[PDB]
Amino acid sequence: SHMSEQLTDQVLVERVQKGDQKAFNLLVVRYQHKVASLVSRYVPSGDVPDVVQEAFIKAYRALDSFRGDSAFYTWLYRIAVNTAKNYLVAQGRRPPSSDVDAIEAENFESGGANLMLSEELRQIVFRTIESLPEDLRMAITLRELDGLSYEEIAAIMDCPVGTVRSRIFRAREAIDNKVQP
Amino acid sequence: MQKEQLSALMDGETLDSELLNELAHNPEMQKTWESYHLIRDSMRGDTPEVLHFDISSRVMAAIEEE
Repeated sequence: SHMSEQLTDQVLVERVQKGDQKAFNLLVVRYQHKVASLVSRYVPSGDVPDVVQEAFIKAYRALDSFRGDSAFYTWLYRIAVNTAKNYLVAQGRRPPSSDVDAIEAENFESGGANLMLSEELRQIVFRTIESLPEDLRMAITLRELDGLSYEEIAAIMDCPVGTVRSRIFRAREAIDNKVQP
Repeated sequence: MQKEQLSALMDGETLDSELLNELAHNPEMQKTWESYHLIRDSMRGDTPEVLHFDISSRVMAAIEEE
């Protein structure tokens, strides 16, 4: 849903390449759920955090080599996919007795043998969006779902770019109030 | 820095280095960056089935040691 967003990534990536770890943190926060979503298509849920972690570390280490030949997100996703797939290969080379163990370790033995559902969050977000005034709904919709820049949104809603900026902000603030608890 | 400026920054609509700096050094702005990106991911359907909220902290802790 963007390209101008790529602009921010490039600026952040340039700083990380110079040694700025704070800038990397911003990128990780930006890409953490997207990367998890991608990784979760390939590995078992129990392994998703470890694979996501390894993907980000691999990306950080290889960042000297990102020349901006392609968009940073694409470069990062390829790394995450490869990281995930390698995990699947390792798992698919399990011995005979690894499945037998899983089977015998599965059932609880007498005696003794951070999380949220994304659909839950999505319901909250969309319910809030549906309750916003038309002006805010359209603004954040055009920006986040269609990927349109403020200039494009301005022409579409026939309003100043300053007004687009403010409308998107207020939509976000409204949603955050119901989400960020 | 105002949150409205943070909102513009995450949209690529300003690339001001002073703002990027303030963001990197302001805990409250960091929370907003995180929250607004969660909202974006939710809206775009860019989430796994189960969200984990400790990813970035785990990553950075691993970066600090290398």
